[PDB]
Amino acid sequence: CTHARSLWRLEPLRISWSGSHLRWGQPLRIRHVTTGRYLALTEDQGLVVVDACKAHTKATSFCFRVSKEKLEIKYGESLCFVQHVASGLWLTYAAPDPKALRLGVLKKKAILHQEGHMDDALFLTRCQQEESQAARMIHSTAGLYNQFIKGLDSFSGKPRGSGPPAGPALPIEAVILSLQDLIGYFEPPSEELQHEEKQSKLRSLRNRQSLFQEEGMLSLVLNCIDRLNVYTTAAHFAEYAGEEAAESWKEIVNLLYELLASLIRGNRANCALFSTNLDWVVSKLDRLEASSGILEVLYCVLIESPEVLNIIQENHIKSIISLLD
Amino acid sequence: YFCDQELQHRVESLAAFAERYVDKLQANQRSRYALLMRAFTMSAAETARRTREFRSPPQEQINMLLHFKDEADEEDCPLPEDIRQDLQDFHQDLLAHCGIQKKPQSLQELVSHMVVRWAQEDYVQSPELVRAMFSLLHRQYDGLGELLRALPRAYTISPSSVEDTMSLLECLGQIRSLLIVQMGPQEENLMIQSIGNIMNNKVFYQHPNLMRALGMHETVMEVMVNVLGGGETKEIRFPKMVTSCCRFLCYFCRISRQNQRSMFDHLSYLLENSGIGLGMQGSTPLDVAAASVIDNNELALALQEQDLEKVVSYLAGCGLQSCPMLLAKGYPDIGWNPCGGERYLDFLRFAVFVNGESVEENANVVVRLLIRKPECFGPALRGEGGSGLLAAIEEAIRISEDPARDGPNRVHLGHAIMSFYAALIDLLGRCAPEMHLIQAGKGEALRIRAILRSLVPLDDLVGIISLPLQIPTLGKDGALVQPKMSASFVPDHKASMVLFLDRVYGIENQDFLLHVLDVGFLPDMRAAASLDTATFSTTEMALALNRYLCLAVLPLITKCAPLFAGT
Amino acid sequence: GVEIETISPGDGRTFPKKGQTCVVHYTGMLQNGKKFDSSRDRNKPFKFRIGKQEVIKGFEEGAAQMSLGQRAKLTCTPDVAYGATGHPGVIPPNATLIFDVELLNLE
Amino acid sequence: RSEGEKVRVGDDLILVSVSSERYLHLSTASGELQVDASFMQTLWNMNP
Amino acid sequence: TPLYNLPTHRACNMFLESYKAAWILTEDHSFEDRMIDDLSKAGEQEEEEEEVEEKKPDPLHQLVLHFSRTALTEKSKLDEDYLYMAYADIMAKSCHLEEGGEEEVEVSFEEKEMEKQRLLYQQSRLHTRGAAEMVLQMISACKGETGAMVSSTLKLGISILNGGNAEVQQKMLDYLKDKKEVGFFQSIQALMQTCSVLDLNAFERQNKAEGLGMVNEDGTVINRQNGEKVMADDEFTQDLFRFLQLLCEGHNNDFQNYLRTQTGNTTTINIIICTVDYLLRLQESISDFYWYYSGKDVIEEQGKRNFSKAMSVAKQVFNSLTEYIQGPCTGNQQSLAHSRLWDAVVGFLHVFAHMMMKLAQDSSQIELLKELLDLQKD
Amino acid sequence: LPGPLRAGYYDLLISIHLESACRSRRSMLSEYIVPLTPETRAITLFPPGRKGGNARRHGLPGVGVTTSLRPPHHFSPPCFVAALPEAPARLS
Repeated sequence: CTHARSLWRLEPLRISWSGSHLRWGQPLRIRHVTTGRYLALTEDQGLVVVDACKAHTKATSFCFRVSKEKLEIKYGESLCFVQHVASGLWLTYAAPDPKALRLGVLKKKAILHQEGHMDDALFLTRCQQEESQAARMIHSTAGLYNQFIKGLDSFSGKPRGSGPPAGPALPIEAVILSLQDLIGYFEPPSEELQHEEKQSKLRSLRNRQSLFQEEGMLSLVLNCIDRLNVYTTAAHFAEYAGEEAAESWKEIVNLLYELLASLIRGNRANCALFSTNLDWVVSKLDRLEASSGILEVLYCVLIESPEVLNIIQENHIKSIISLLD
Repeated sequence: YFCDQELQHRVESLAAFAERYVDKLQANQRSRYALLMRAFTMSAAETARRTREFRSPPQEQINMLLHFKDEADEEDCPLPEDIRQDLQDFHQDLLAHCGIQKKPQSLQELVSHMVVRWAQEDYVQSPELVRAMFSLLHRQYDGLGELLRALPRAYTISPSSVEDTMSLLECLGQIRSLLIVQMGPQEENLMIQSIGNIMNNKVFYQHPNLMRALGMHETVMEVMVNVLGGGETKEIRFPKMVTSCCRFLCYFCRISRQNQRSMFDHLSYLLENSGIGLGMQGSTPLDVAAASVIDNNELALALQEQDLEKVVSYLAGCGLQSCPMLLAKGYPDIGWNPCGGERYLDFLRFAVFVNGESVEENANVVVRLLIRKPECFGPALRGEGGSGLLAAIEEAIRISEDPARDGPNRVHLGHAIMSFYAALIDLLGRCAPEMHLIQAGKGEALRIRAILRSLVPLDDLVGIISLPLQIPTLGKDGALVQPKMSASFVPDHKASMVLFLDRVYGIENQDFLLHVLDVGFLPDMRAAASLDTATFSTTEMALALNRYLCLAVLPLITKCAPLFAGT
Repeated sequence: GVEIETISPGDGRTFPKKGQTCVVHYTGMLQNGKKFDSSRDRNKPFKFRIGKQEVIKGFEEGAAQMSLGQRAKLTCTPDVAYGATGHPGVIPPNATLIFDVELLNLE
Repeated sequence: RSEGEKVRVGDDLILVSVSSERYLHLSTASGELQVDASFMQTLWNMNP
Repeated sequence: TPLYNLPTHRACNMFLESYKAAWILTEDHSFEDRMIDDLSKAGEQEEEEEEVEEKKPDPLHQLVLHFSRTALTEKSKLDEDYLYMAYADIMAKSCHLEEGGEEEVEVSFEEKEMEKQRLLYQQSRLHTRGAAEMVLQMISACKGETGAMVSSTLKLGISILNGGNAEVQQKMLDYLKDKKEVGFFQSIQALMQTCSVLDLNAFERQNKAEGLGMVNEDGTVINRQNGEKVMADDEFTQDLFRFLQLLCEGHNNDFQNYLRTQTGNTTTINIIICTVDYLLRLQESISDFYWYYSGKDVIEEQGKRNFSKAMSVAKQVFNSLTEYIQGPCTGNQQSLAHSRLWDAVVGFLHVFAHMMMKLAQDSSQIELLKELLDLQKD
Repeated sequence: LPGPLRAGYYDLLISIHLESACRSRRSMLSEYIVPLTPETRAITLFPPGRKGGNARRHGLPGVGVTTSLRPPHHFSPPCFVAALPEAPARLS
């Protein structure tokens, strides 16, 4: 429930009634906020989320009917039976699958069946503006970082050779601005604030950090760091990518490390996620680029995780001493 | 620190007056006893004093002696007025010391004026400073309350035991210092050594009250929590640590019933932490729970239905899935772990049978949960399969017979199956209602009895009673071929069988009495008479057969002796 | 292979027994010049009786080999003393030890 | 639903005997649907 | 069995135990009012801070702010704090002295008003310093976990709210509306769910244990006194409903409507409906107790104590409901009209009729019959 | 000496010389066990001054005779020339 995956934007088919109160039976598109896809139909399962290109009125048009009877909507304290406008199938829960029963969580697959059940009615509940904004930045940041990853992989393994490394250039300015904006967004509350205000802003920061971590932005940031740290130096990154690309490779690496430190700041779960990647941070400690950044990442992990301290080994300690010597 | 020293002085003075006043009151009570024995003329006063002062527990009579503080109760006590005034004067001294009753004259006034002065001087910002300052203020303003809280920890030790008391204190300090240390090999070994030294110390069993007052039963429970935090994830860590911690705690429960009460107070954690993979062998949280519940009736009544539900859930899990440790060992997959099933069945046995009697409420709750979850009964008693207890027993015998299916201290799956069925049937038999309840005809008693009667059939029970057992015979070359212990059928199975038989189907007719006599009883008599000779009398299985005889089937014969008339 | 060096002469007359206590005020010192055990600045006339192997055998042999009141330099081999990180942290692995030993009294 | 609440019409119910402490059950393992009070539940949605 | 033959150390231990039980515990020392007054004295800080409007807090105010900051600390659970228990008890009794009064001669109007004003001043000495905010923060921070911490917090809140006084009621309402947090009301709902009702299995088990009896290692205690499993935390649930009654006392419809629906908050919990649910469970448990004892000719003393305790708890719940609906609070009246209160009422009426008949037949149960009539009056 | 260095050296002395014994004694100070000794029977609530001023006169805190059983402090000499030797845990 707290996960951003549960958030669904409701875009009516008519732009005029976008802000007007929702009608029972009004055609409308349900959209996943985090992934940007649209709930729709297909010939291979009952209903799945598809791309905006495939989101046609023949597929995405859903309407909240009052009940199963053949032919306004209150935010909570009411019940709505979802039905696709054209097909007429109702949004019902699949019968309890034995494999899902063996699994800990039920996780019922949604299926469109015309013979709906008696628990197909929903309790629509609005999420807060903070969570909505967080989901929207998650979507945009995921898009930008995926574009960056695809570009890095495109020129990876092929030298520049006095020629364009790839057709689509990397969105370097967009990535740098997004990194700076995310660092400012995860900026910790100042100690000059009062006790209650500081703790409330700390709580908001913790839940935003948990949202991003459980969505997987931390893993994608780590993947971008891996892609950039494949190359040893800005000269090597100019040998493969463009020189204008390698102009700010140092800045992108430093901002990525600072963003990772901000994401893992003060979160027990986020620092425990790096129990497997202790070898990763320790091996990247000696890197000249963002040495302070990786040292700060290690410091945050060690101060906010006991498990990593349980699984520190002598080679890790020797590498930390190699940082001194 | 200065106020701690002041409180220590207070309790030490209280102990000094304790010594002096018990001396004076003991002399006075002895002289009172002599005078009462001399005075045979005062019949009513002699009877009252003998019943109250001299036929009461020591704590009760010392309460009666010290009850003169109330002004109205100035005549019930037999103490002299001088002794009353001495204790009263010490009470006034203690109040004056605690401050009950310009420039400060004592530590209390100094600390009070100091704290108020700083807090009025400035809005201090350090939270630790605020907490310490106000804790000092509260201790200074509640001097009587601080001593009231400290006196539970106060204890008076005989001067002859001081060396062992210091040794126990050093071992306690070692364990408390190792508490904050993360667990490791050397720390585990030092904890083993300290626990062993504490157990071998005579003060451990000499003074259970001092034992609880020091209260490192909670410390070794903290050791349990710390080690089991890592033990629950993946496999158990430091099984020797777990075994020694129950060694100490389980023996601590066996020491005294008050220790048993204090350990039963924390029963919920032990049952939640008890698992098959955790306690796959040795001294376990299930063992400390069994020690805290066994041989005690008030605690058995205080047993929680949620705890019973949890252990029934573990029994259901044992019935559902096979032992992962056994699968790792490589023995054939059974589909259920009989060792864990038998351990939880034994815990339920100790829960539902105490002091040689069957507790009605716990028996009813346990049989209710058992029939709510039919998978707890095992594959034999499952409704759909209908394998039959007797057929399953024969299957287990052939499983122990064939080496390939019986092979991968040593785990024997056939005997594990037999022991699981024996433990389940024993639990049902001791959950059966009392004969008094059956004769009274209570609806719940007859209902539970009928449920057990439907659960277990007569023919399977008489068959397993009549089940033939192999016999240790001397070989042709002179090698005594004895059955393998814990691998072959054991007489404890038949013991639980006949215990269920006489607790649910109490033999009332001579036809079925003589039927089971010719089925299983008389063959057992022939086997024991044959084993009587000293060539095979020393064998452990024959000794266990004799135990089975005298403890299970011989009392049934003594009970049914009047029914044997007219044969 | 403890190496005797006579820094300052002593009695040259009274030498330790197996079973005689020696109070020594030594200055443990590494090959590179880093002390590790200054019993003199700790004010410790360390009492040890010769021949009982409570002390590293190189230092004990050097103390028995020296006479009372004779200040001497003991160059103890890492084999003869602390072969593998004796008192880890104090002594590096495989390092020769220099001890500035004098016998306060031969008891 | 929870115990102590009035039973709704058409609501699934679990009829349990008080004598045998066994649930009314629809057994179909024999090939023919039969009624029998046994130790596993069956949702009898008795309706008026 | 004699005492002179006992070893000296064991006699000393028993003497310490008896002296603790019958002399130290029986002695009563009153330091709470004096210590609270000394803490509330500002001293000379206001004398040197006359020119500064934002004066430094007095020692009691600093104590309150420290407790509030430990409440506001973001923690998984509110851990036990013996310092807070002691201080909450001290403040609660300091404002509870005047509430308690510190054939029968009647009190004059002047005496009643003087007692009320001294009670108001003793409550001012805490709520002008943040006591109401403290109790709301710790009730929210307990996360609906029953314990001595929330028990002491509720006791302090009751002692502050005694008399249903408008200043502390308004301060609590303003703090709740300003913070717009659901923690307080969800903790109240969780505590309501974790409250207990009459348990007949526990009654039978307690009776069997009492008939059984036991012995002790030091001395001997036959029929050892143990915790009353029947009507556990009865004082705690009485304090909870008394705290709600004091919140809604004075017909303060703002707090009444806030308890009905939490406007501004993202989630609303209807404490009136929670009270209805708990009263329903209590009604069912008392009915089951009646069906148990109806076969019995005479109620035993254990059963009489259980009836008295459960019926006092019922009296507290009825008073809480009456303080909910007292005044023209149409929303509360409609909610209680349409949420199962009639069913609970029919159950209570059946119990009242049959207990009335039986306790009229039995002469020795006059006290229980009078308490029954009082509960029927409520 | 500078402030940070002075504090570091002070707490370093405390940690390497007094920390373990201090912690052990601090943990043991919670319980108050006392034997039957002539010292114990000589312990009095108030100092026996036998004077008007000495009446109801509290003595100095922490200066009286303590008979509560406290395990003695254990210390080992820090010598690194004796041959270093399961091995028991070292002392402070």
